[PDB]
Amino acid sequence: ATVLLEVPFSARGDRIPDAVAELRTREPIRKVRTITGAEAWLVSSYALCTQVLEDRRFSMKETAAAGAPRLNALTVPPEVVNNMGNIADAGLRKAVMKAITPKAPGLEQFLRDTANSLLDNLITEGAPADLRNDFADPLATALHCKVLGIPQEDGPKLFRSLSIAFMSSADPIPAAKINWDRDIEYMAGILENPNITTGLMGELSRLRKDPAYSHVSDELFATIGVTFFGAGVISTGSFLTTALISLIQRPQLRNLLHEKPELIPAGVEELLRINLSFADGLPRLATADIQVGDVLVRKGELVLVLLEGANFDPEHFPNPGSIELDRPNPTSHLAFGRGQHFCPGSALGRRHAQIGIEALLKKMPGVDLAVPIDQLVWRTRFQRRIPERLPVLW
Ligand code: HEM
Ligand SMILES: Nc1n[nH]c(-c2ccc(O)cc2O)c1-c1ccc(O)cc1
Ligand SMILES: Nc1n[nH]c(-c2ccc(O)cc2O)c1-c1ccc(O)cc1
Repeated sequence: ATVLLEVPFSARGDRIPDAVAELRTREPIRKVRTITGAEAWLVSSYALCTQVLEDRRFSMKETAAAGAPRLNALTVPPEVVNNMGNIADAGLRKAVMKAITPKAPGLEQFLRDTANSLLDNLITEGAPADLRNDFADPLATALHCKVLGIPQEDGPKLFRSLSIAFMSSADPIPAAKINWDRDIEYMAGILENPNITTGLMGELSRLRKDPAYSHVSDELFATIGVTFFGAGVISTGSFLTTALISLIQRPQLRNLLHEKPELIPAGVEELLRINLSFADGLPRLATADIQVGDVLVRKGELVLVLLEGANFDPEHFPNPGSIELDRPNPTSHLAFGRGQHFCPGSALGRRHAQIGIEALLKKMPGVDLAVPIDQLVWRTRFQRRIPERLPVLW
């Protein structure tokens, strides 16, 4: 005898476990146990994944209900699991979206300049360099301080909350509350700071004083700042880092994108498709009894949407493990989710990767890992898959 299959299978972000393809072929929805001891339904085919994500009766918000089967412990207040809902209800969705587009004036040039500066600093210091801690993460942090309108010097201290805030823990985390409360107090100060007049925080600070938003809570405005900084920085930093590993281990691609950088957007889209950055399925709570494949999911049950299950499905993406720049369905992957909760930062995330990769390939065309790949240390019990260091030479 053995215990029910447990998730996640592996914290390694450089290879997909063979088990995923066996699950998808034999039982594309099947029961698993999460780190809390709860049972869940693990969905691993493209067809089923999309079904769940496009059916709002599979609820994000209700994942936070008391007594529900849980993937992990909350690290935020329960109302924040409905953060986009709350933003929408307060009439802030359009404003938020306008603030976090990469099309803002000078923002792409800021990204380019910062990428180049970080890489020049590595080149000056000499190999080996750490491309996570000294490239991808500072580039993500700088980008988000600019997007928010907050001082660049405040980036590092906000960033130091993230190794805890994005944990995927069986139990509540005392440090996550200490850092949340501190970060909310910082964003509440920024809304009262007259020097802050640009970016998402400058726009929220104006809307706060506009009569049409007078009944929006000060808690919501501060929470938008904290959440969009942390979600953006973790997601862009982790995605770039793991895409950089995928590129380093494909020199033929690395060399084609060096030689024809116009193919960088198509390459980033494929890097998005194969990316293993999300460590867990996306959770949803069934709010009705709903047939999914061969399983009738019951009201109150937890469903986990495995992005890599969808994104490696050979029925949808033939030769799924290959990076193919000419696919007919290139953006139809689920790297940014699907449906009501589709990533609001998708365009920003794509541009951060594109510019980071362009900059790196121009400055370090001979980039390679400086350790054998098996020596990378994968962060455990986290909402992302990430190596703790990414040592490279060039
Ligand atoms: C490559 C970069 C990124 C990836 C791969 C990514 C991926 C995702 C995915 C998969 C979801 C859907 C979660 C779900 O349905 O349960 C999502 C949601 C979210 N993303 Fe991103 N994201 C990235 C960048 C960003 C950026 C740059 C921001 C903000 C500056 C951001 C903010 C958020 C927020 C706030 C949500 C929650 C939306 C909701 O609840 O409706 N993301 N992201
Ligand atoms: N899923 C999450 N885990 N941790 C967070 C989070 C974000 C910022 C932060 O400072 C603390 C966090 O716990 C989130 C979060 C939750 C909702 C949201 O719209 C964006 C991010
Ligand atoms: N308001 C709630 N408090 N706790 C729950 C809950 C959720 C899932 C479960 O399996 C058991 C519960 O009591 C709910 C809830 C919320 C929505 C729903 O469709 C079913 C139950």
